[PDB]
Amino acid sequence: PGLKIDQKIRGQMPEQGWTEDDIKNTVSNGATGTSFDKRSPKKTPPDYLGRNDPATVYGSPGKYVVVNDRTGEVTQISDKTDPGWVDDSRIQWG
Repeated sequence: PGLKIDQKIRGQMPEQGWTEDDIKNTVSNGATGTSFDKRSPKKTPPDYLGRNDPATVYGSPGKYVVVNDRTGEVTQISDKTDPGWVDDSRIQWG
């Protein structure tokens, strides 16, 4: 409900195999890990000030969603169509 999807992420969803319902269903499956949202200013829309927050990971390796604990913003959706996808280094699987 407090989930925020910016325009940058909205643009990547259809190309990386995600739908808004897909993101909600994945989050509903429960937290599977943790990490940090260290996005650069250029990647934090209508704000552009960058992020420095802890985050929760949903899904599984290569098929995940990262949500900023403070903002509720989605920091990253992995590319489900890329089998060689490397997980972001900040992700800690539980």
